[PDB]
Amino acid sequence: QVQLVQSGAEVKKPGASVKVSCKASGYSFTSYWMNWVRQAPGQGLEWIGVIHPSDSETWLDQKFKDRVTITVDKSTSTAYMELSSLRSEDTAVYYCAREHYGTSPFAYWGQGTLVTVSSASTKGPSVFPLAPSSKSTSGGTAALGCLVKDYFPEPVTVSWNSGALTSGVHTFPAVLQSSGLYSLSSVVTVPSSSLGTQTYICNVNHKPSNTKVDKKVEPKS
Amino acid sequence: EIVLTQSPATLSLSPGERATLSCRASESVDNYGMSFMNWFQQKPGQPPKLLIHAASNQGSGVPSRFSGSGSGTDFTLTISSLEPEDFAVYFCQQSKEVPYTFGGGTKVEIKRTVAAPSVFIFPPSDEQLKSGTASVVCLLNNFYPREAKVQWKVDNALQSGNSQESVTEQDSKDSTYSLSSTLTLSKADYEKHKVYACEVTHQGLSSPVTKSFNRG
Amino acid sequence: PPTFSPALLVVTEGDNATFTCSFSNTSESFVLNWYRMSTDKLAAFPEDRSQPGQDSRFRVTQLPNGRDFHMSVVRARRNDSGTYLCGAISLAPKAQIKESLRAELRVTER
Repeated sequence: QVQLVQSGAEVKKPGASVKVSCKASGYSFTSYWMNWVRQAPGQGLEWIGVIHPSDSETWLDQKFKDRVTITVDKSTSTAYMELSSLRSEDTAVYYCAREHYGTSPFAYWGQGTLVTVSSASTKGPSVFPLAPSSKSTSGGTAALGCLVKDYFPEPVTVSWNSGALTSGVHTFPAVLQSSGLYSLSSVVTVPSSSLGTQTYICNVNHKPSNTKVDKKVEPKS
Repeated sequence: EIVLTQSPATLSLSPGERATLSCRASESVDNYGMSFMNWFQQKPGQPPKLLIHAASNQGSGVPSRFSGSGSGTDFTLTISSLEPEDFAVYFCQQSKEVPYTFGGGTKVEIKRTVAAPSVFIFPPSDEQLKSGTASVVCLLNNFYPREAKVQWKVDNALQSGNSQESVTEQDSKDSTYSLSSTLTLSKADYEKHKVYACEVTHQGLSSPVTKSFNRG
Repeated sequence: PPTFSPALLVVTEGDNATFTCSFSNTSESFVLNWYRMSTDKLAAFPEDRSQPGQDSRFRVTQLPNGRDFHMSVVRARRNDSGTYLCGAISLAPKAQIKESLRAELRVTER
């Protein structure tokens, strides 16, 4: 089977360079063009360039001609893409993709490499309750949650009552604030009859900062 | 460069229905008696997968229900009977010339009956206020279809540029969406007005829903 | 570029006719097309997607030495007489063709 295995996720400061690997296996490396393509979060696909590994003939999209170097090492059947002078807008998943069927440049894809470009420092979140209130009820149902604010880099994980409550939970995708830090909320709908006797606690973990926070969420007096 | 325009932006269909996706090119894709148009499927967290090349031929292992057609500047991807695993984003891409270019994508999402959002508003916590910031959260829970409009009004002034929204992926059990809107103000700005309101517009609501609270 | 032989093939109406396209491929990404001059594509290798109820008299097959291909027409007709060639399609990286020299087919009565 044709396999393209890329290097791992990278976090880079603006101005830095990143060099992504794509290890090819299951076919003769020097016989097929290897392309590079990126995709910004929730965004469409952008070709970067292509290299033929036999002689390293390279064609780059004009947008990247002066910041990108595409190379190969034939001895390990690995293609590389080095992107220099990184900017916030370069945060993307970068893919290598191999041609096939004599017209399809993109026929086999690597799993992707996330490159996040940011000046932010590693920081755990602050966790704030979204209290259930008379303004958080519908019918016999109440909503409550936790606001997980100001952390970097992604991810955080959120559980409710140490995994005992999963029904009705929505943990939203994080948003990047103008401060450079991420924020997200996790909410859950419960019976309003439980609001006085059931304890509700959100369990927040951010692995990069070794932050673990358990926040009890209750109606406010 | 050859610019590809896909339409519609979204298709809302049920399993078993036919999906017809369009891709229009700014100039011809064709050469040598062939059509240089490729189609991909992409799911969250995964690379795209090729379904079609030379814009009716199949890639390896692609199910029979996927077919491509067209020539020149107008192309179509057809899924003749949708399966649950087909709800995805689909891209067209041309290989006639470099730079190789992609369309913007068409999301094929699961059709279900209209569901109005349940709207909830959350004031900032006392603990956050002590830190000098106020985040006000408006939750739109379990609604369909995805289109929704959330407006923040503070002492009946429409707000702009001080809020951010986040949306979940279609729920796997009930095929709804949920959305959060977070209004962020400094504590000093927050204490300058009294009424914080979230106004929600959605086709499942005959009248827009306002949820509000008085600071303090 | 591929070679296409024989330069002249003369057959009788109803007969089969077979040209040989020799192409030394460096990879499996290529499409080898058979054309007729008005170019009109007759067939390809690998074959294009099959469609029920659509049969073709023109076929391209790959011989076991991997270099040679047979371009075969069955039930040849008088109006099949004309000029033919094969071309290899590949990425340049742009889409590119490498055409063979032309060969002639003549289909005669009887």
